[PDB]
Amino acid sequence: PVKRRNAGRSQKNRGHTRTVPCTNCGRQVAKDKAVKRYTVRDMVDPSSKRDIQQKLAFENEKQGIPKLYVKLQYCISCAIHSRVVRVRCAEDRRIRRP
Amino acid sequence: EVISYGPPNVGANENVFGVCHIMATWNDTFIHVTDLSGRETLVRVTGGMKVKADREESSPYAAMQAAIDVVNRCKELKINALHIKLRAKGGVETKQPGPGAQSALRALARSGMKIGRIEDVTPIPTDSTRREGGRRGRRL
Amino acid sequence: NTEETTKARIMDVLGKTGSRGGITQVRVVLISGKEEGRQLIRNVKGACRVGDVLELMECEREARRLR
Amino acid sequence: TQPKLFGKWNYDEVKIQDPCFQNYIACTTTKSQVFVPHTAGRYQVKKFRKTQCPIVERLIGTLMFHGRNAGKKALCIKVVKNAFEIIHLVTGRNPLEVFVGAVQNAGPREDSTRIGTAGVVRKQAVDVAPMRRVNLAIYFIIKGCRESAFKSMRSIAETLADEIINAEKNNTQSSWAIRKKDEIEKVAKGNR
Amino acid sequence: KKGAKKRTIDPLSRKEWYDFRAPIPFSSKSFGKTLVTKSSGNRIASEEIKGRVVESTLADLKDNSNDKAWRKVKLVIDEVDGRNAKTSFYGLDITRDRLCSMIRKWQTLIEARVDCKTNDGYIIRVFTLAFTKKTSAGKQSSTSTCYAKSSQVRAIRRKINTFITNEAAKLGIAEFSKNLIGEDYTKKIEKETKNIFPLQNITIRKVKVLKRPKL
Ligand SMILES: [Mg+2]
Ligand SMILES: [Mg+2]
Ligand SMILES: [Zn+2]
Repeated sequence: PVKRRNAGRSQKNRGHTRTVPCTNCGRQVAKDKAVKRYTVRDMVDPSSKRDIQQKLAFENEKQGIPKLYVKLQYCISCAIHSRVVRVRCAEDRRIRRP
Repeated sequence: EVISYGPPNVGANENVFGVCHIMATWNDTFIHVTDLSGRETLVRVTGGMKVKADREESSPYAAMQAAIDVVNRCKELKINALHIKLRAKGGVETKQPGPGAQSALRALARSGMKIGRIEDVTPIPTDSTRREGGRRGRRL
Repeated sequence: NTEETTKARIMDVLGKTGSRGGITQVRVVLISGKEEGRQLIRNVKGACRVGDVLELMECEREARRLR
Repeated sequence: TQPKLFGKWNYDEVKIQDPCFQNYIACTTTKSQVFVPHTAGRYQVKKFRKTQCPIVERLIGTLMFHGRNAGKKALCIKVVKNAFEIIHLVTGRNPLEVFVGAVQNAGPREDSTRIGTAGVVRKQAVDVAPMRRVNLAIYFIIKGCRESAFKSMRSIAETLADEIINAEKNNTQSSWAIRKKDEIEKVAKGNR
Repeated sequence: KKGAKKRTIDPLSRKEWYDFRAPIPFSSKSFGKTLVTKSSGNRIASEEIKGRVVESTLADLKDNSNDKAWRKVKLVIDEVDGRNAKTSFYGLDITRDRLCSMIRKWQTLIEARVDCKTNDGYIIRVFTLAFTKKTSAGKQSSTSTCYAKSSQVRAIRRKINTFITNEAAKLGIAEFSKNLIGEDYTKKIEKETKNIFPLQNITIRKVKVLKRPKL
């Protein structure tokens, strides 16, 4: 029978959508389908920043360390296994942004 | 006494600048220091020069040693401040910094070193070219 | 045998780790010559209360997790 | 008046300089100052009672530990008394101020936790606790005594005596105890 | 003890030092130092460093320079005055902090490429970065759309580039560079643009010296 309405993807008008490589397996996945979560990563762990702030050098505009920018793109296959998105129950499958 | 080579100019209020390039792969880590023009290499310490097992050629430990190893060499170049250009085989590879990344920096700061500006220079492409593996990629 | 044994005491007992379900994670405060005051989150093994004192043979550490 | 140990060993003859061991040892208490190391106490009941145990009672306990041969404190209190006389006749020091030091030295400060993932046996850096540290120290000390003590005319009160001494010295060539104390840290310093 | 090393003949022996300096509107100071290998008859001391290139963050003016420390200026050693490295303009840019910085997923992104002509006998390429601005208090959500009909987009390109080709035809590289780094053009573009569609975070992403005559 049928499991989803969007079958995991958002292709709603067009017949074909660009394919993209998986951040983790390298596998090819259609853009719309594949998981995404472009995150604002930080250069150093918590208590570890303070250590670099005191031994820091250049001016101090209070702008600290540049934060890392990671544009994340997972294919289902590994996205799951990678703790990202856990198999959700029946009616919770339609919930968006919990 | 010692015959340093840093330009003829001291001063506990005169900062010296050295551009430290750091590439952090999931296999190996690099730490480089060079003129702010980057055309004359000074210090070059990689995790490989720091351990025996090829798997550890990355490590947080290898980053400490390769890091502290450079700082010593640097006080001798008479340089105290370092600009950081951080990367990670951007190309068509996990544009994410390795592990021996936050480890290397941390070591430079602790072992004294002053830190100039900090950039991220992982080469992000506009297009792309058929990645590692193909169609399905590393499976297992 | 010339070691840098910086004595540090337990600030807060975080949680338990290592599915070996026996290791303990703890937040420390130092008291030694080198630095002092610096706080670290180290991993113990064995009986430990709040406020004990532990000889760290490597202040450059502090692994961590809480999930 | 002050109740000396075995009738001839002032307790106040020692002090715990390091803060670590201060609460994880017995010399320090008024209640601890005992003539005999036998208290048939009720330690090992709450989850830290062991502390309040007069350090030597602990030694005696850990000492009567080999199966068939052991299980009788009566005797063990002896093997420990003679051993104290013998330690004294060599360094003429308050043998508690010896055994005590040994306890502080023979305890590894670092160990490795075996954390294996799918066949591979990995390890990490772990800092050894105080209670655990003392426990290991004594367990270790005694552990060794039996080592040589076996088919030897050398007696436990002698083996043990000879041990508690070097164990205080850190003599890495004369203390099966401190050997591990070092190795455990070394190997551990490798896995870390 | 038995060491594992011992210093015998440093490699950085035959090394001469120099100072980074570029007039234009940047401080007289000698920010940072370079390094080179002594002369050797064939090798000419201060003469290999000709096509040298330095990337510098704005700390090339003492004032409000520490603030605007994201414009990566690239300079070429153009001449050397004994122990000093003189430099002219080569390139102008930005960094990941800023670039990835202004990038939200509910607005539009515009880019304008331009080939300018300066009376100095200099050819440039200037990249512009434009972003659409909201105007309704609604913090850009999945519900807020700040897109700008592709017709309006190019409408701006056409306008932006056209403004800059005229701006260059009337300036000296010394003036242009000075202006490019300054919020002068941010305001001007903002003026022509609010006519087509109100923008935000406007920037001159990058500038490349295409062909610089050496009259
Ligand atoms: Mg189709
Ligand atoms: Mg709208
Ligand atoms: Zn995958």
